[PDB]
Amino acid sequence: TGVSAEAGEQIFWGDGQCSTCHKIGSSGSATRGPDQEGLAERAEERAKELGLSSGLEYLVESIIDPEKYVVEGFDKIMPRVYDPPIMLSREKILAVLAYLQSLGGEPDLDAIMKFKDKIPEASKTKVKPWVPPLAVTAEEGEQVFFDESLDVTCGKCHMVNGKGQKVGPELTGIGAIQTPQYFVESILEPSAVIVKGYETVFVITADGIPYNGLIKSDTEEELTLILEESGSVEEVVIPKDEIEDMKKQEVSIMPGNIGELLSVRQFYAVIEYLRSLK
Ligand code: HEC
Ligand code: HEC
Ligand SMILES: [Ca+2]
Ligand SMILES: [Ca+2]
Ligand SMILES: [Ca+2]
Ligand SMILES: [Ca+2]
Ligand SMILES: [Ca+2]
Repeated sequence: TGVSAEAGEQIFWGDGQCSTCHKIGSSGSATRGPDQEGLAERAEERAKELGLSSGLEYLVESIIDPEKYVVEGFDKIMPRVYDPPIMLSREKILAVLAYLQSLGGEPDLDAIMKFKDKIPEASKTKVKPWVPPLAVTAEEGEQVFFDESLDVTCGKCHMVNGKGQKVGPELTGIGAIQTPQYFVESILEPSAVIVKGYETVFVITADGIPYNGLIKSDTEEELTLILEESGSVEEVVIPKDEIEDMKKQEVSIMPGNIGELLSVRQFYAVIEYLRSLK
């Protein structure tokens, strides 16, 4: 579809998967990444701060090297879309760049095209295929995921296609977005990345009772937290009137000992399951 901003808009809201994480003002509802309304103008500001040549160069860097600069308030969750699974072609990334420049600015197609030699070609990805050291299947991993008899049951906290229970984020479709490496890190190092909105907060009530957990809901009169302990979850409803302090923290309520609770086989099975959630 070429390299125009109109083509980039279809890709951003389509095969580029950008809108599964990024909203744009009132269009879309995703929150894993920042709202991209006015991105073009704050790209100029980032480029100034980071000593880059132009806002566009910052936009390029944000795609080709998402880890190189991490927007305040977010963790290293953005994938390299020219790598699997997304495997976004080079012409499509050039189009997306044109769309990003349109978010509060004007696309500059000549200037975008000079960056073509910096955009990796998806077909030429260097990522090695994922081959687990054991034969496992996604179906086997689905069984593990929802197995209430185990010492950890992903389904107690995650929903997939209407099955499971909501504590952490819904995992439907994450296999089309994320890498096996991200699944490994998510399972064995759960606080390395905290999905936006699923932070733990420390609450102290006026009476001096502590509650530490994630926010399920937040009304004018009630704060409902989900607490975790030894793989179990429980809700507490805290009157807003009685809250003395509330501080966000960097621990995830996802258990930190899953490497002790899953076998090697179960672990690689679950990963095959996540990869399959397209
Ligand atoms: C969820 C897994 C995401 C995907 C899919 C996309 N993005 Fe993303 N992006 C995400 C986060 C959490 C952040 C902030 C952390 C960081 O890496 O800086 C970003 C950031 C950007 C930016 C910079 C925004 C800024 O305010 O400076 C850009 C320009 C950007 N992302 C572009 C972008 C594109 C074009 C995507 C589809 C090809 C895309 N992102 C997907 C999370 C996620
Ligand atoms: C409740 C006590 C949980 C259990 C049991 C499991 N997970 Fe979890 N997970 C939970 C939360 C609150 C979050 C968000 C905060 C964070 O740690 O990032 C997550 C996150 C994930 C992710 C990242 C999702 C994303 O959108 O990027 C993954 C891939 C994930 N969790 C996988 C996973 C697996 C495979 C589990 C069973 C072995 C599992 N989780 C259990 C809370 C809880
Ligand atoms: Ca970045
Ligand atoms: Ca995590
Ligand atoms: Ca009140
Ligand atoms: Ca706890
Ligand atoms: Ca209790």
